[PDB]
Amino acid sequence: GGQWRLQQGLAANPSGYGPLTELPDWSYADGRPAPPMKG
Amino acid sequence: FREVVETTIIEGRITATPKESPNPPNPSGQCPICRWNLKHKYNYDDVLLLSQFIRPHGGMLPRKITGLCQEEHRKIEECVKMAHRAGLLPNHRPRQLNRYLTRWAPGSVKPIYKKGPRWNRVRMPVGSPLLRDNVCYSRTPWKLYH
Amino acid sequence: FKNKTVLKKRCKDCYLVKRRGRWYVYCKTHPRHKQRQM
Amino acid sequence: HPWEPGSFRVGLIALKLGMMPLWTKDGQKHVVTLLQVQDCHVLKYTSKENCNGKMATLSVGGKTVSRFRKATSILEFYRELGLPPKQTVKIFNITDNAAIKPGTPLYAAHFRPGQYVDVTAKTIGKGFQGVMKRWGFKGQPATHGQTKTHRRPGAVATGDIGRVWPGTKMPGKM
Amino acid sequence: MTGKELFEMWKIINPMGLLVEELKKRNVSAPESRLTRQSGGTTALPLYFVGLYCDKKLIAEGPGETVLVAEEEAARVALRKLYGFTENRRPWNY
Amino acid sequence: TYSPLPDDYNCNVELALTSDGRTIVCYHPSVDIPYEHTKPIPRDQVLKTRLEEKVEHLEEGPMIEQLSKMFFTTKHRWYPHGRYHRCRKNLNPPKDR
Amino acid sequence: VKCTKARYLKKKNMRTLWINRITAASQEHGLKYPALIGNLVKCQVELNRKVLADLAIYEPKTFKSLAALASRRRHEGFAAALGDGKEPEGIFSRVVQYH
Amino acid sequence: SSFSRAPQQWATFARIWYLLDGKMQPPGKLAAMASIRLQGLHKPVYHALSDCGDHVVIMNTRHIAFSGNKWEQKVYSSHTGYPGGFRQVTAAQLHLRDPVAIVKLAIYGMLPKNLHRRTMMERLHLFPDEYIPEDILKNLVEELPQPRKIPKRLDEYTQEEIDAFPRLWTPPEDYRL
Amino acid sequence: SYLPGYVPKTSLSSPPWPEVVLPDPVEETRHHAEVVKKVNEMIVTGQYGRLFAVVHFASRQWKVTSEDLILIGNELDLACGERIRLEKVLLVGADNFTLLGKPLLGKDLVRVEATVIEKTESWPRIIMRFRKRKNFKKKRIVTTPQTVLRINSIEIAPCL
Ligand SMILES: [Mg+2]
Ligand SMILES: [Mg+2]
Ligand SMILES: [Mg+2]
Ligand SMILES: [Zn+2]
Ligand SMILES: [Zn+2]
Repeated sequence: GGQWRLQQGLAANPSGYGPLTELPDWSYADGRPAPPMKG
Repeated sequence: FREVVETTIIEGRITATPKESPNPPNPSGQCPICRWNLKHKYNYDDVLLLSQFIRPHGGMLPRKITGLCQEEHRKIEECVKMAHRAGLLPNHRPRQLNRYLTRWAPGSVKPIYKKGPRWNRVRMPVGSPLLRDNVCYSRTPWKLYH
Repeated sequence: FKNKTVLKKRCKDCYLVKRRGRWYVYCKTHPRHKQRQM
Repeated sequence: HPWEPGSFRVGLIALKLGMMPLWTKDGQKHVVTLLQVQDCHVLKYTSKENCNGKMATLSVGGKTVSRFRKATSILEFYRELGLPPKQTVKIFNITDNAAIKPGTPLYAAHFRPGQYVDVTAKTIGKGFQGVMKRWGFKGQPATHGQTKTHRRPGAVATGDIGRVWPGTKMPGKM
Repeated sequence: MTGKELFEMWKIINPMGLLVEELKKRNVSAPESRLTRQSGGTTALPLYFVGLYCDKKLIAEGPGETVLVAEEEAARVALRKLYGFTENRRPWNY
Repeated sequence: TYSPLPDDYNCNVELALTSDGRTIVCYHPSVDIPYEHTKPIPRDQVLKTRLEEKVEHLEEGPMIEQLSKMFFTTKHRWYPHGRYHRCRKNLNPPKDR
Repeated sequence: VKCTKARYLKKKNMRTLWINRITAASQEHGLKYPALIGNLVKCQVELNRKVLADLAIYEPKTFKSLAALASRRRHEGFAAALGDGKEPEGIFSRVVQYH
Repeated sequence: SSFSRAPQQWATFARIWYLLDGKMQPPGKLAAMASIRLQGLHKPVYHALSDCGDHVVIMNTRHIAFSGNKWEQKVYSSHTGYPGGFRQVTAAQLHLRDPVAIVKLAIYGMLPKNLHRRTMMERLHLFPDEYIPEDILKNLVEELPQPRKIPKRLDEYTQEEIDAFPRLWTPPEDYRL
Repeated sequence: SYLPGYVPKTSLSSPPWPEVVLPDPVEETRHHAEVVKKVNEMIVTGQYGRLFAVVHFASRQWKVTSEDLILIGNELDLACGERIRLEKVLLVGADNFTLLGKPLLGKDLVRVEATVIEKTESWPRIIMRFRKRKNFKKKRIVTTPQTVLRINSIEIAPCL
């Protein structure tokens, strides 16, 4: 669905510049922010 | 219509005739098909149309009488041939292998004993090239050669 | 009949007829004009 | 039942006794084979529905052999028909109007003179035989230089097909 | 007792009798076994889905190679549903 | 009057959107078989009833043809294998769930 | 060497297996695989083929809900294409925007 | 589903009998929807090593319909491996000798060219007419829908359909017709 | 009176697929509100058990349920036995309902909690290259670091 994602401006690969790839994967259960991911 | 009776006395009588249905949706059209908006929307199945344009014993009616354009008339002729071969006209008959979309006369094709290379392959024709411009209602075109 | 790629009517009585999937020239007055399509 | 056109009757099993001259009134010698009917008894009938095939059948058996040298199932079959064991049983495809009750004696006069018959038997076995006796091959010349090659097949095939075709006439049991 | 089924831990003999005893002790009509789904039958590998109905309302269903192993199974499914020890039940809170 | 899919074979799917539009809610309760759609469950005077214990031994050919017809397979499944493969097989296989 | 290259081949064959199972489940719901995949992406559902085959096998009511969602998205696309003007977008055809 | 381990496997990997009808139906479309189900490609638990095929029973294989001129143009080639044993028979000649051969050959050509093919072909059953054996008839679940819709001959149209279709042209009232 | 455009009923006059009328948006919006209210009340009452979720983690999508073990193909900078919150939940589902993110569900709506229980290595992987007749042959053995995490709880909250 790359052309549709480009038509909505949301990259073409869903692993590109969105919240699904750029938000942190996890956090401590108490609520502390995790260290930033390397990628 | 008109009939001729032989008893030796032969006489011609005029019988009742059908008329065109009252209001065509496109009155500016030139042949009966164009008028009734049927330019590319009829197949070999449409015997309720082919029956209107055939003779009682299976033959076609001539163009100067049906009013059909040459394109339509040839398309109707091929559709009627294919309907007769498929067996969809059981009461328009002269004087077991089930078929459909039969282009050629079944007694006049020879078997493909030597199919060629996959680049010059003897294909089997299916349907009629005259109905290429029929409406697809699909995203792959018609396959005229199998 | 004679096998021919181009069929030609050699009389006014020659008639072109397509039978058995092939065109043919038949003549009932001059049968030497019989021709078979190849 | 009476003979209707297009029917087919049973046949017999006969012992080949031998050969004899027979002269016809024109003065023509006509060698004949003597087939003696020993103890032909019809032994079984099978209907068209049971016999998966287009005709019914009637098993017929010939010479009387020894019970002591037969098998229990074959010996049990002959016990229920009340007949001594036979050597060979043959199946004769018959129409339904020609059914003869199992256990019935068949005789030489089932056939009549001036008639035409078909005779089937196993041929005389010649053992492993070469190409000259088994298939009429011409062989190779006797003299004129020939090495150990006089009754052998020549080429068995061609070089392009890297094999031997099935059914190639080669030496074997005759 | 984490990923184990009830009758893998608690061994029972006759689940239809246990099921009709529990239904009787809670004022419910006895379960009628009815053939819900069937594949094969003449074969050596049949599939039978037998459903247990109570007042023409389906309470359970079970599969098996025989109609009788399906009815035993359907009784076991009904017993698991009534006792609350089912597969889709809420997991333990640790 | 609109159903995206027919509602009579697995579940009764109802699709909805939240008011923010951020999440899709699907409600899918199971569809139960109707009783009207089910079927009912299918149903020596003097001597003892001796058990009819006969087992005819079939030779390898007829037995394999009988098994092939029973299970709708071919014969090669039922022919044996040799010692190399037989000792190659793992007789203590890994089991998960 | 075969072990080293069979890593690439394992990835390809596992994706082909997931696509085959998803095709089977979509055809059980009367849908085709390109329709399900494209219209879920249009619904902004970014489930991959591994978990879609997993839902086809172990959560069939969830999979029927997803096939219904893709069917609705396809019907809304068809309605928009035929309308061609400025009818409202369609309830499931709205796109949540991120900044 | 709260089933026990053994009945759950049995239910998941159980074998299903599907009924398909010929009668005015393209052989290769019958063969496509037959080979999918013989492979098990319609189950989402499919795997080439899970023996997940299903039984397919095809009826009225004598009444299949070929499109075009395939009845005289298609040729089934075979060779009895003796010299001179190359035989070529048209589709009509094979239909006249064996009424299930055409559908059988199309299904066989569509199955995967592996050693699981003849096992699937043993789970296929083909019958030339409406007769199916009683044991097979008592093993069926689901008659699949037919690929072609059957065009409906002219004498089969109801008078409502005939007078609903408009008369397109008016004939001259003096033509002999 | 045939309207301008009437095509008589032939096989190729009308599209072969059925005509579908979608619901009107107003009554459908109200129906959507009712469905959301029903599923929310189901969450409030607690008419569910054994939730599953689809969770994005380490470039991968995992369908997880409670008490499960997943093997992550890298180290994660957490000590063994450490409880973390899986945070990018694409889907959460139950018997009788399912909640779908676009593409990510709310962190006010779902929590996934996992515990690091193992930080290990993989078994040796052999990378061998070989090209014929060109003396080319190379062998490397690698061992990827790995982290087993247990899914502990999947909890949903009434927020629809
Ligand atoms: Mg000599
Ligand atoms: Mg020498
Ligand atoms: Mg010598
Ligand atoms: Zn015109
Ligand atoms: Zn001439």
